Amino acid sequence: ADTRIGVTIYKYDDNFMSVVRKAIEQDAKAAPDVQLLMNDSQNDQSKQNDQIDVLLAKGVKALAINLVDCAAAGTVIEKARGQNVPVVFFNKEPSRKALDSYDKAYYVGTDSKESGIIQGDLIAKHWAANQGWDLNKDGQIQFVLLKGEPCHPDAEARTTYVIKELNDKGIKTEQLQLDTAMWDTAQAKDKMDAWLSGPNANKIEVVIANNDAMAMGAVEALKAHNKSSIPVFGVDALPEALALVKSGALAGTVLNDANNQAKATFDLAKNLADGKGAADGTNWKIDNKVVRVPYVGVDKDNLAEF
Ligand SMILES: OC[C@H]1O[C@@H](O)[C@H](O)[C@@H](O)[C@@H]1O
Ligand SMILES: [Ca+2]
Repeated sequence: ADTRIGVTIYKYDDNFMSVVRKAIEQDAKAAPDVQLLMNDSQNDQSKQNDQIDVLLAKGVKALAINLVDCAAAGTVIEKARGQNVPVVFFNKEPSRKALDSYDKAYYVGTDSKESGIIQGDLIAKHWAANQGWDLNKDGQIQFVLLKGEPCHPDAEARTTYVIKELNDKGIKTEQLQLDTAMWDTAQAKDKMDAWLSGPNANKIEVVIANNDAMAMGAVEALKAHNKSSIPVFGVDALPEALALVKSGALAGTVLNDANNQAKATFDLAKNLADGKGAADGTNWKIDNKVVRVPYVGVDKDNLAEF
């Protein structure tokens, strides 16, 4: 009797997707006529592909798919199409072409560039309020940047737009180091430690991370080098990160609204499973099959709101 919805999470121990997956499990458990079949793809698209085959064998009436491979939507769509099963992609955004190739494909996520713009504005505000951060007193921000996984739309947009926004405001920037840490805390700690062991160590004025997990790794490397005075900025507003905004270990972040992305994903998947319009009975705004949930800047000054 219960409507089965298959869900794949690209990697369960991704800090942000852990918040999302626990929220969507809660949403489903609050709803009686639904059974969620949850899968950890263990950061391997081949594993996810096999999981989708199994979910289809089990007759799920909708799929909610958080891709491993940024470009794998077409592969997933062709599996789903064979059984007329709708697919709500979430958090890793397929191409416009992929979404348009299947009348039952949808996406729930964010306007990726917005998070870069907000982060840049946040840095600009704090830079202006903390001119002691300009260690070499040249009027430019000497920064290092910890990038997410290449090709992930959030990594690409946050990396491009944080710097564009600063520069557009009239703040010149100098990139001292930039590398991916693949969204991961331990990789970011190791990378930041390398940078703090290299010739630019002393010159680094601001650490910019594409997410909070990498920001937290940087914070722990700075602590080990007795350089916690160097500001670090993140994205996601993870609970662990907000505690660092409060303690002063993290200068700022940006809410990536996991609870509403989870709810929208669930709501659309359940409507589609039921053969209804994707947004029926909800306030979600679907624009060409996409729901985007706003980001919100967070620092000590507005922390009491969160
Ligand atoms: O796809 C996973 C990534 O999604 C991004 O939107 C989040 O900001 C990251 O923390 C996360 O690692
Ligand atoms: Ca400077």
